[PDB]
Amino acid sequence: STEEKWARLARRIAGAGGVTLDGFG
Amino acid sequence: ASTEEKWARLARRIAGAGGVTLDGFG
Amino acid sequence: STEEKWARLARRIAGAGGVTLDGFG
Amino acid sequence: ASTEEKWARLARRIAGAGGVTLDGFG
Amino acid sequence: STEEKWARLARRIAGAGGVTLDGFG
Amino acid sequence: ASTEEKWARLARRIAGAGGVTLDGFG
Amino acid sequence: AKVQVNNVVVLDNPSPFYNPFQFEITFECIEDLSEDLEWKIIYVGSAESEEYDQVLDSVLVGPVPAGRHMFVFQADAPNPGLIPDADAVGVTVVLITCTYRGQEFIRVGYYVNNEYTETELRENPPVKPDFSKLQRNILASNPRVTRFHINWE
Amino acid sequence: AKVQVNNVVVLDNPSPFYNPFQFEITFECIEDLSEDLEWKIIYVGSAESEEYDQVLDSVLVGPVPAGRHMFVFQADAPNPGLIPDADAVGVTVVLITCTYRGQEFIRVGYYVNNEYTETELRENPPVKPDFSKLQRNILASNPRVTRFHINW
Amino acid sequence: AKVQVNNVVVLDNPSPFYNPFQFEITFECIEDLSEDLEWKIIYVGSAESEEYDQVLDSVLVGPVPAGRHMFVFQADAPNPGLIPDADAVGVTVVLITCTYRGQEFIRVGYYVNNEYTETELRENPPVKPDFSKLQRNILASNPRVTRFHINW
Amino acid sequence: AKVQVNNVVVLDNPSPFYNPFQFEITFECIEDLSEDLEWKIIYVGSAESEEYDQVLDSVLVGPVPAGRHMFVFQADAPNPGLIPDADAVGVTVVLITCTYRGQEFIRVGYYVNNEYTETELRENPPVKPDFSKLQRNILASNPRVTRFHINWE
Amino acid sequence: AKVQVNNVVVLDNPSPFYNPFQFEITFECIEDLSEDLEWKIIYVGSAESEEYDQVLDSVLVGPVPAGRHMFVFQADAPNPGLIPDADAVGVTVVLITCTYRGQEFIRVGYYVNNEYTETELRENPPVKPDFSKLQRNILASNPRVTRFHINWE
Amino acid sequence: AKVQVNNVVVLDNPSPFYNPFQFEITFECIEDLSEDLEWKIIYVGSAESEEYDQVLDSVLVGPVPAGRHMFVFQADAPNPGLIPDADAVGVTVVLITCTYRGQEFIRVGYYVNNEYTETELRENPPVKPDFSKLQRNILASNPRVTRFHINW
Repeated sequence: STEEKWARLARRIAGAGGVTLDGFG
Repeated sequence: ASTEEKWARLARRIAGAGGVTLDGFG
Repeated sequence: STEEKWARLARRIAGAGGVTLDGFG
Repeated sequence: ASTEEKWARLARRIAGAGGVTLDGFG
Repeated sequence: STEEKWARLARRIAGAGGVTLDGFG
Repeated sequence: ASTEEKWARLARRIAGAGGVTLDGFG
Repeated sequence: AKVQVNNVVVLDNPSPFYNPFQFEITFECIEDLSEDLEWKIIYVGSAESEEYDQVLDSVLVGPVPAGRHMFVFQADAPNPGLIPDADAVGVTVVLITCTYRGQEFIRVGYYVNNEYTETELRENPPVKPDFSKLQRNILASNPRVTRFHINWE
Repeated sequence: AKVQVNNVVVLDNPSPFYNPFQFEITFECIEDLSEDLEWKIIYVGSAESEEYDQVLDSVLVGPVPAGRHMFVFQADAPNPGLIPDADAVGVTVVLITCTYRGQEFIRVGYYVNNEYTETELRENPPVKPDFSKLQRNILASNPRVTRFHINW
Repeated sequence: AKVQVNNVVVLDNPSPFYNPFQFEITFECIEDLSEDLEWKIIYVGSAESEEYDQVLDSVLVGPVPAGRHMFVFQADAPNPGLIPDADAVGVTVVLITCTYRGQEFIRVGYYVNNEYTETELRENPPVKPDFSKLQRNILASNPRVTRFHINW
Repeated sequence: AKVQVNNVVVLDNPSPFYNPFQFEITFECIEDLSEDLEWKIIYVGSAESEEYDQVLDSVLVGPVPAGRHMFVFQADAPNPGLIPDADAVGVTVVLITCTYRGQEFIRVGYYVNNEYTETELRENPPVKPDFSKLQRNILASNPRVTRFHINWE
Repeated sequence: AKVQVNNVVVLDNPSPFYNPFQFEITFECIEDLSEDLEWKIIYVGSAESEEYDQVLDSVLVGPVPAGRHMFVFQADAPNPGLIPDADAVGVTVVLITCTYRGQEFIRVGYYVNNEYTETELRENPPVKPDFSKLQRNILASNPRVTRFHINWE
Repeated sequence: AKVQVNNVVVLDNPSPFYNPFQFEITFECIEDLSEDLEWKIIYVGSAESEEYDQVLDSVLVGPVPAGRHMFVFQADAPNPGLIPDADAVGVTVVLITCTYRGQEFIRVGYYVNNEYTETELRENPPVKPDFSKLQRNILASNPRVTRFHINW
């Protein structure tokens, strides 16, 4: 699905075991 | 995809991850 | 589904990171 | 919903959460 | 599915909370 | 079952579990 | 844990949908607390989204000395205007939480069955729920009790 | 762990649905406990929802001195009026839990098969389950035992 | 936690889609902070992807002495050109986060309902959303508050 | 870990379904153990539910002094009356676990392929499995070994 | 953390698909580092599989004394021959990671939108992507920043 | 970590399916190891099940003194009789693992593409794979490297 694609890209961005935030900054 | 999946996605955005979410401060 | 509804209500009851038991007591 | 989902649900009830489930005491 | 069966057998082999490796050895 | 499920299965075999997977050594 | 919940007695159950919730709570304090305990009653208006939760009441109990304590926790009925039609009739959840210094250490959940008592309405439920005819029956025989590790300071 | 469960012997098995549960429990206490042990028998009325659990009996054992201990834990049958029709006939589970200081350290689970013994009932099961004709058969040969880490 | 968020009061609610967000935030500092607190307002433009987030405003508060503090946090409306058509009308969320030493310790989330107030628009919503006619209604009665453990 | 499993040799493999399991187990003890090691052989009768597991044998090994140790672990065949028809023919799992003071520290799993050897039965399997004609072939070339952190006291 | 990333400025954005990536990175070092920092630029060629990741460039920065540091990190365009046709047009991800002694402590991700600029090609995309006509637009207004606990030694 | 893997160079790539694997491995030892390092090459014969793994070779390296070390790790081709027909042609993975005191600290993974080089075979792949005509191409430009925390 289109949503599955988005979730897959988000997982690539986040990696695993960390805390993802919008910006630095 | 579904209406429920949208709700669950919004709930995940609200909660972030590794925290404890509660209703109110209170 | 009807089962998904039940699982959703059970998640609301339990919250997360705790140990849920039947009764106190 | 399915016959497998029923089995998995019963297995979750048996195990609870955060423990180590084994066959027997033994 | 046939894949679900394989995943179920793999879970029985691994148990939970450990590190599964091919061989001893 | 699907082409995506095959990819995810291969990625799980590559990563194992409880580690940190990176592209390269580097 | 410095605070242990011994029991929750569900009162005025079953009741018309518009009638208040009443719970008799018994708890033990192992040692004196300098701050207050915060109790809440939360009605889950919809299994589909936390957007529909309604905090029915919130209360500060304290300062709490060591020993056994009891209080009746009352809360007004949920607002029907915030309950989705698909969730109004059938089973939902009501929660009782307590925090110490903003940290939840206990959550008591009850399944709640909202049904018409008239054979007529039960068999043919109106599209727009008739809340004035709904009976709330909390399943008091099955409290679901969750405890969480917190920093008691 | 200050308490170790050595064995659970399932008694009066199989039995009519309305007959009581009976378990002989043996356990070992590594040192004297100052608090009580709380044992429960929990009947899962439905695989679909925890709403259908029936705590059949609950018992306080204590103070517990160090050494070997045995007791028969009995519990009345579940209430059929609280069991959904779709779950009545077939497989379900029964649990035995023990807490210390309100913390669950052991969970023993048994699969339970509820079936008719009458040929005509077995072949043509009524829409409304006939509990007076169901036989409960606990699968005693397969105890599923879960230990949890607690603060002793 | 060296910082505790006591309350968030939602102001100028409901409002036209193009009007600014306004929140009155009260917090307590348990001891003097040597570093700054960083607050953000984040608009989730789409439940389908984090690609559609709009950090609406970001503010540095500090040095923070021990005691009670209050401030009004304002933010301009989200850019409609970055919001997918399928997400524009209906429910979305807005977040308020605060970091200390680049570590998120609080996340306050509000469900936001964006709808037309005009009868003809409500009944027949245009394919291309008409943002000038949308009303934003933040569900202020239901703040969802998440605390995270950080290194203070 | 005070105990390390060096190898498991699968013996009398393949075999008729009704023949016993035989494993030669070699293990090393890093330091003397005051209590016993408990070994088990568990046959997974069904991938669909743990209800179908059969503990085929259980054995107490000890007191265990430091050094290398070997033993042949035998177990009777599973009871076919407890194996669902849908799972009888095809691949399943056999497990070897060891606990020290009730804690599992090692789990050795093998995939097991149960098949007819007759071309006839292989192509047209009977609805009711014919266990007397089934051959068990443990995939001994692929042991799946899992170790778990335990309190060695 | 001994290293804190203050900002990433995306340069030469948008650009033709074949043009290089250029990022201005500002970071602070809390205390002197004896070893090097390793930075990478990783292009996710496909949301469907990590098989399609391309490490575009890798750079060693160091020895790093305490204080604020800045550098321009450049990387050549991804190889189109390794990008699946189904993923070429539309949104993908570009990552910037940094490791200290083989451990990743920061990951900066950007959504990247690859699209034709010609109304013609946009409406009717060729089956075989035309990379010479694709424009890469990194969504620089939305950096997704992930930090990970590492052993700083 | 007392051992750090610096690089893996893939050699004799691409190759016929029946030809051996060859990897040049460079690693660094931070201090002298008293125990051996155990390296393995594991061929995933099927994405559908771990039942189809083939440990192609296993080697003991040690005692390992502090400093830089290099070795060529060779392994025979996988057995085609153990590879399911549906997995033979297309993408699979090969792993290189190293354990210390029986604890896996590094896993290096490579995607492997097995395809026919013959036009007629490529266009019309036989139902029964023709392994003598398959070419193995390890995707050496994309090593996927996983480190695990162990007790050194």
